[PDB]
Amino acid sequence: KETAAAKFERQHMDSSTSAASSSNYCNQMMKSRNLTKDRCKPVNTFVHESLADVQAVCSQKNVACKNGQTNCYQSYSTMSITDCRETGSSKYPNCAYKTTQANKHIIVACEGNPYVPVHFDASV
Repeated sequence: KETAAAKFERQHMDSSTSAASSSNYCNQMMKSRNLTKDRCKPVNTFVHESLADVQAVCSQKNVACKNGQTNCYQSYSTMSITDCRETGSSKYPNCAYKTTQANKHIIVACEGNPYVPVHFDASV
């Protein structure tokens, strides 16, 4: 089955662009990454950084996750991200999203050996 680490890459990483380039970014990416196959995922964030820089967050500032777990880490630097949020016209299978650009610190949960991101917790 797909590993948690691979699922994080598929759901959250987009090293191929520096920022969202149009209002359609989320619509296209949510579909292409298979995030709308079974239902419209309501929210998602994409990170426009190298994979190595995001993996490195697991060695940065340890913080509590939103749900209280203690395997979360906050990046020391801000990163280029895109927030995708379902719009009012979204209706499966025609899932529709608003694209918002941001530059924020990321918080991820890490697991494993090698110890890598498996969950995107928040941006701050």
